[PDB]
Amino acid sequence: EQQQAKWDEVSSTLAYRVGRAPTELAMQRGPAWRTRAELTELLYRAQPRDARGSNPDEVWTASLRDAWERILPLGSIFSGLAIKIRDRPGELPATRAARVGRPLDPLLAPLGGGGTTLSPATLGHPAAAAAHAQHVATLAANGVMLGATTNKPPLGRSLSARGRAWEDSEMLKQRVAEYGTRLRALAPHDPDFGA
Amino acid sequence: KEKMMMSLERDKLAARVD
Amino acid sequence: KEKMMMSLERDKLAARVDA
Amino acid sequence: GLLTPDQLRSALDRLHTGLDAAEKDRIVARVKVHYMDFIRSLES
Amino acid sequence: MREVISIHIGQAGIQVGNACWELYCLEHGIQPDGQMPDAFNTFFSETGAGKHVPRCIFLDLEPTVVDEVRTGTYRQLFHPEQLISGKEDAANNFARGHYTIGKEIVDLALDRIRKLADNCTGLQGFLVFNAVGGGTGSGLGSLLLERLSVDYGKKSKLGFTVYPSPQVSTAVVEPYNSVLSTHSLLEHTDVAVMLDNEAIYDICRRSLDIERPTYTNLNRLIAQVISSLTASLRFDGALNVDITEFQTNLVPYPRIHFMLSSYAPIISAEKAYHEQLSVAEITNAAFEPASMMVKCDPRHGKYMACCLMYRGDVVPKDVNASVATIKTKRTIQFVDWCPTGFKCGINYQPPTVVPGGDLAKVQRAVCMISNSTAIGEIFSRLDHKFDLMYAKRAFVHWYVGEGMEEGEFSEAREDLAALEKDFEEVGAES
Amino acid sequence: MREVISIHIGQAGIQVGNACWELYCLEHGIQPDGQMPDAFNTFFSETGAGKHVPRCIFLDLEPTVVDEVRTGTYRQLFHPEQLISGKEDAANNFARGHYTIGKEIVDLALDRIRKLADNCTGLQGFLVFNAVGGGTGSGLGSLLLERLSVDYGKKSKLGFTVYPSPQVSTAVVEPYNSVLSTHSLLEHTDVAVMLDNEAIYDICRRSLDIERPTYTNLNRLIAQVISSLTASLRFDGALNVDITEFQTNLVPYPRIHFMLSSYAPIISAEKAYHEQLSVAEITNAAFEPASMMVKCDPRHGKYMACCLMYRGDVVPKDVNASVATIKTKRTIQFVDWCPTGFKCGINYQPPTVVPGGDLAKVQRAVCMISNSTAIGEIFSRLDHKFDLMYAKRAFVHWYVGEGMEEGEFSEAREDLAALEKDFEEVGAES
Amino acid sequence: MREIVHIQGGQCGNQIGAKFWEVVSDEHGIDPTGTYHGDSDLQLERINVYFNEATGGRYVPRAILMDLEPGTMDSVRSGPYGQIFRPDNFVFGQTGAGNNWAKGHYTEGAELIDSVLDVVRKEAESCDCLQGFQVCHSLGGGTGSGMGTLLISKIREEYPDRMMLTFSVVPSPKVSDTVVEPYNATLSVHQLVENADECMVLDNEALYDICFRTLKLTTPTFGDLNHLISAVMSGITCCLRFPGQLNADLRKLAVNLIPFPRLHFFMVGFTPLTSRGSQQYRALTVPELTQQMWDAKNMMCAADPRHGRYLTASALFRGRMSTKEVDEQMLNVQNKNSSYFVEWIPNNVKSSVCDIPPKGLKMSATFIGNSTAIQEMFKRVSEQFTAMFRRKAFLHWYTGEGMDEMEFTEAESNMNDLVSEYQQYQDASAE
Amino acid sequence: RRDAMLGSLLGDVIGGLTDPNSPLAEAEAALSHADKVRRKKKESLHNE
Ligand SMILES: Nc1nc2c(ncn2[C@@H]2O[C@H](COP(=O)(O)OP(=O)(O)OP(=O)(O)O)[C@@H](O)[C@H]2O)c(=O)[nH]1
Ligand SMILES: Nc1nc2c(ncn2[C@@H]2O[C@H](COP(=O)(O)OP(=O)(O)OP(=O)(O)O)[C@@H](O)[C@H]2O)c(=O)[nH]1
Ligand SMILES: Nc1nc2c(ncn2[C@@H]2O[C@H](COP(=O)(O)OP(=O)(O)O)[C@@H](O)[C@H]2O)c(=O)[nH]1
Ligand SMILES: [Mg+2]
Ligand SMILES: [Mg+2]
Repeated sequence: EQQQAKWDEVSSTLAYRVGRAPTELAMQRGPAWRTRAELTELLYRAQPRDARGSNPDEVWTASLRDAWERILPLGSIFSGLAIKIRDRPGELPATRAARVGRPLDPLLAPLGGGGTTLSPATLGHPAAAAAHAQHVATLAANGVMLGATTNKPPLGRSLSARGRAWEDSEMLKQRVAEYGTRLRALAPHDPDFGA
Repeated sequence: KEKMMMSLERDKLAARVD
Repeated sequence: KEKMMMSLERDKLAARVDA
Repeated sequence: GLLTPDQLRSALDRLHTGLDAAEKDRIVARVKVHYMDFIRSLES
Repeated sequence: MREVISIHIGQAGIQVGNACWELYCLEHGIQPDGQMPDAFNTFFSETGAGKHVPRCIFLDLEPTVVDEVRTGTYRQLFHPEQLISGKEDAANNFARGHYTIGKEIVDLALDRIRKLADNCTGLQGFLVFNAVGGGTGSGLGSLLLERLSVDYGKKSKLGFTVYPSPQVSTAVVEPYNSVLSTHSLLEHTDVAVMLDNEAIYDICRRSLDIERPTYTNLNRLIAQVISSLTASLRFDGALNVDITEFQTNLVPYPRIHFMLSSYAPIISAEKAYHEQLSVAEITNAAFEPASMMVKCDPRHGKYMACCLMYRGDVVPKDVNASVATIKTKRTIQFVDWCPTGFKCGINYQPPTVVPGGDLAKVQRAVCMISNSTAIGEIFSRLDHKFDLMYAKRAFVHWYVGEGMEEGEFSEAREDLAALEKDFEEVGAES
Repeated sequence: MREVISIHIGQAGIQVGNACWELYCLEHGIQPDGQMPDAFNTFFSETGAGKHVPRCIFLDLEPTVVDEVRTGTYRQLFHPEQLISGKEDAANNFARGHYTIGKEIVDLALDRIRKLADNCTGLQGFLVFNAVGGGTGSGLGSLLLERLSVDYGKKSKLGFTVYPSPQVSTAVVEPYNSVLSTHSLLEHTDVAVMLDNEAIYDICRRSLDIERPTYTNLNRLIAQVISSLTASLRFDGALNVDITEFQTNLVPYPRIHFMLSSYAPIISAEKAYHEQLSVAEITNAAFEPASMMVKCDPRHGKYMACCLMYRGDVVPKDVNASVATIKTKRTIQFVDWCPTGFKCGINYQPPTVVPGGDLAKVQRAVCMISNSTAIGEIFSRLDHKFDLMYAKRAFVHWYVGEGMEEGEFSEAREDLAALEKDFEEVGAES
Repeated sequence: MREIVHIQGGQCGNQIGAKFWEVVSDEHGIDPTGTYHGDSDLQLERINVYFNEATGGRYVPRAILMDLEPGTMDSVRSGPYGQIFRPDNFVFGQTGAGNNWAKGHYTEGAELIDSVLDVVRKEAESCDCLQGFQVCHSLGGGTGSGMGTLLISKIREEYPDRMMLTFSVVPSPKVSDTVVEPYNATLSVHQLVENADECMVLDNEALYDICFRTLKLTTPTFGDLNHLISAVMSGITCCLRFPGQLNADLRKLAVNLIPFPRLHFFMVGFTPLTSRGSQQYRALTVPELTQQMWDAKNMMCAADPRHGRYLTASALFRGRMSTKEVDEQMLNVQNKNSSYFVEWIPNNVKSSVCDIPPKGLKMSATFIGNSTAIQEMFKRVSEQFTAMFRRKAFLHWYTGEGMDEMEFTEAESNMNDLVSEYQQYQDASAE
Repeated sequence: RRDAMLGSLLGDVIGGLTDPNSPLAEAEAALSHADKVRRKKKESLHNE
């Protein structure tokens, strides 16, 4: 808690020094990278066989028996080394199956607990993206021009603020939609980490 | 419109056979 | 397809009328 | 574009005519020699 | 096994790759026929009976630079299906490369990326070569890197982007295609190394003592940088420094991942014999602002994290003694929160020299990839360049008619301010 | 001794069989004269002092194409009266080939089959070659299949017949002749292999890079399919397939025996060296929809039974590996009651190339022949062609006059419609 | 895989196109008969851009000759390099417009446009994918002006995704060939401003100035004017037909030179022009080429570049040249006179390098300049128009073809919209 | 299912041709207004 108070005061001083919101700061992008890592790992372990890889040796020699291991040789046959690749499809590894979020850091309170969401509707940052879409639709309907003057520099909001981060991509949206059923087979429920 | 008239003629002829 | 199938049905049933 | 008969034979071999030696000799003999008239003779 | 896949996008991507793949052939002895007369397994894949093919795809909408390779001296090296071509170019239009024309060819691009990834055992990363100031190099590269992040997770992306210079550039619409590409190269690329055109012209003019060099001489010593940063996988050395070391040591915050590049010994044949290639000399010369491949003044900013890639007969002590003098010098300023700034990789092979090349055969070399806050000054040059052109909305209807809405410029410019406000956030002392 | 009588009917069968028997001379080294300068006994009959005559008849009502073989490059190969000609052709008329001008020549043709059957020690099967779009292939083909079923009971028949295409056909009354040939194609042919004309136009255009192909180019790789089918009888291999092996491994039902065909490695002369041919790589191309010999969409149906023939240096490991990938590809769908789905026959003879042929020298090959429910789409569009033609009794006075009744159109359509009912219900989920 | 459709309208278009087609064919190696005689294979790699395959290796051009008189059809056919054209593309009339814009567009235009648009459509579908459309015509005639700009209008709706490039001459103030030159020019510009996506502008008196000053010809013949225009049009498409260090097709030139779709008019110039007596004294180096390129005397328009501020510029360089001496000259020419360049467009100059120089010169350069000096040229045509229009002289010859004076007033007004737009962006400033 | 899709798509296609609330009708109104104002501007310019 000494370090948490120190981090809060460093974030506040940095935010006032540079001119942006504390959640907008670059120091607080840890959970975004964490949920990005979780989405990538769940996607890789929940891809079909052909999206994972159509290697004729790999698929066949992994599926030769109930055990899934492939021997990758290294070096000559005289002094040879073996890589024992174990990869069971449709299941995350025991040391990798974890969906981690933080319910105690207050900067993720609008997100309701920064965590991994596998539904396409709540994928990424939906509320800020909807607010920005409403704002740009209202500005377009009002007919105002925004880049008219060079004397006014734009305010520096982040991709997570505009809903244009990596997680909010339409291409993850369609990929999760098309792999959604086996994604829910691997991961049963997306938890709401707020409470 | 051609199908319905021909179907009416078909089962009319079936009843005629009966 | 349906129209031609029932047309052939009509023709073969009209063969029954001739006898 | 003047060609020699052995060059024409090797050109037919590269073009994969499928002919043997006797028929290649007859085809190159029915036309140094230019190449466009050889094209015309085979073309018509 | 260590195995990389390189992607070359746009007319700058192939022409750098033409100079790149000239060098990797000589490093492993691969002939242009494709036949060697175990270390080659990274950039080459053995095929059938003694034939090695590159692990690369040359994709460009314009067919002019692609079929030049097909009719060039390397017509047997590359797989013909790897060289992906198109009918018409993006024609210096980011909207054409990302919405209209780039949708049809990106499906065929991922069909061979999937084929290349399946054949090789262990991927180590991605090496993208493109120019963000063009149409295909930015627009089609924005779509391609967007595929690779959403499909190939946890595998690092090494970005080598040719970037516009404020002093001179060779297109009117350089501000638009570079600003619009900034969103793609922020979220998707894990490691982005910048390159600038006429900053490396001054390398040839001053160091190589050549007054009128061209793109061919420009890209050869780009390949010196590319080969030196990847040389640790191919050949054994004192400190084996792999691809994943770059992502874990050169970026503290996940969106400020922009780094510089500098090759220390850049000397001609006749200057090589007089000058003594000391390790303390080349390390001092590498950290000199003149030797950077992008226009930055490191005196203006502070170093964030530095990676040093040594080659040749470098003992592990002279690397330590030279870099200890680097920290003592006042003109090299490091950021306050990073006391441990250097990453040293020592390899055991001198750099190869191509026949006819400008560079001489040197015993030792240094390729430094360094993160600095002076890199934000490059984007400030493009900032006022974009806003002055966007004020009157010139050259906009080309982008609007090719699928894009007029609003896309607004969040693209305002995304660039997020990059600028990040650099002078991390540069602020606490 | 494994040995097959092949019969060719109609103008399509002769030109297909001309390129078929051109190929068969090359595997066994037979000269065009007929003299060799124990594998040859399957197709060629040893006669006296080093003379090998084919086990074939060329029956056709039109003498304009039989004499071209008689005056062509292969005059001395054939027996003088195995090639059976006639006075007048059927000229797109099933009535002519079946009732009026077929009766005189069918008795002469059946006399040659009895003498060919006496020469052969153990007869293995018959292969027919005809076009259902023409009069002779439909009419004379139907009567011979009617007669040979009665005289030679329980003997295997493999039907290699050419169907009209939905887009391209060379006459007007193909739909009439095709549906009449269908009534004898079901009951009297134990296996029918689907073949189409302009499906091979797409194969020659996109794979062989031939912009303007003719019928001669089509018949050479139709010959490559049938030669790969019968290659297991002639040559020793790791896993052998017989003519009777196909039937009890591919057709589950008496009324379902139509099946597709695909020959996977198709490369022109100049594309041979740069391409890499792996066992699973070509097998991926075998199941591609564009690489099929007919215009079916296998995604619409389900692969209900399948078979594979391999030639050349293919290990039995890689066939078991490549089948495993195809089974778990989502694009290719199997019927639910067929857990195992394949037959794998590996021959140790690489495919021979015709001198001057379009195909290049390939080490390994696939002859994928599979039974699917998507073949009902071929019978559907062809039936619609007959549907929109028979509606107002067009081109019927020809068929009524010389022998056929009106009521046999009713039986042919009803038998075809019952076949469509069977293809839909067998592929239905249980 | 990129094709350019060439169409020649009028006596001016046919004479320029005949001189042009003998240059590009000599560059690619096509002889007058039509076969190939090139020494290198680089000339053979890209022939489909300007030619079509034929039986026996003949290379018929993608050219369509149209005119309302048969007189100039015999001249292009009987001239050298005139047998190469297809006889089917030689569409012609018999009446002749007689330098009347209404006759070439309303009365006898419609009986010839339906014929030629069938000829254009059959060759447009023959190629795999078009790159743009190229037209050579005039603004003073009736057979190339009224009929030529009608086809430019008609081809626009049929192919709106393709580029329009017009190489059209304008009436000159100092030298006049026809009494009704401004009437045809005012109405041709109104058609050209909305339909054509790019407009390369030429004029006779500036070509006569270049043939007299830079070439020192005491008697510049009528064909020597067309040779300079011929050298330009090969230089614009120099990158489609050959490889290069920096590539720039027609659309890349379009996106770099057109900031707003109405400002598509360009002033053009061909760089290495020197008299034969002064040939051996000149240094053919890229610092020396750039000095001639930006000179006012080398411009092929009546526009003075000193008067008008340059909006955007394009330089298509040909030859084995170092890439820094390409663009360090472009940076130097911007900074030496910053008052002659637009401030609100940074990097006004576009550069492109091709590695195949034209025949006879080891280096070459073609300059395309989008400047607000070109609105000065339209002022004189507007000045000669309203001198004639307020008295309605020579107007009953135009109203007899069904064309009302309603079209005359709006055609003048859109030219006034063009010069008002160029003047407005000229006085435009930052912030 | 095929008949329901059939009825929906014929309904949309045929009703868009005559419906005053159709996007086709909206486009026709916009283009008619454009042509009318263009002709009126041309006539007024000539009169002036
Ligand atoms: N370092 C380096 N940069 C190059 C080279 N060639 C071109 N460039 C850069 O690329 C720009 C030229 O446009 P490109 O980005 O290559 O065009 P493109 O990627 O093909 O996009 P499109 O032309 O629209 O298809 C120039 O401004 C250069 O900065 C080269 O050989 N070396
Ligand atoms: N694939 C292929 N099809 C052929 C060939 N020759 C003919 N055909 C097809 O045969 C159809 C016409 O029937 P044919 O077999 O030629 O003639 P026919 O059945 O013998 O009838 P007649 O000529 O009157 O005796 C055409 O539609 C062609 O598609 C061939 O050599 N190869
Ligand atoms: N530069 C150049 N100008 C030409 C040429 N031929 C005609 N002109 C110009 O075209 C103008 C007359 O156009 P005209 O021939 O009557 O057009 P047409 O009626 O459509 O044939 C004159 O002012 C000439 O200067 C030529 O070959 N070169
Ligand atoms: Mg390009
Ligand atoms: Mg016949």
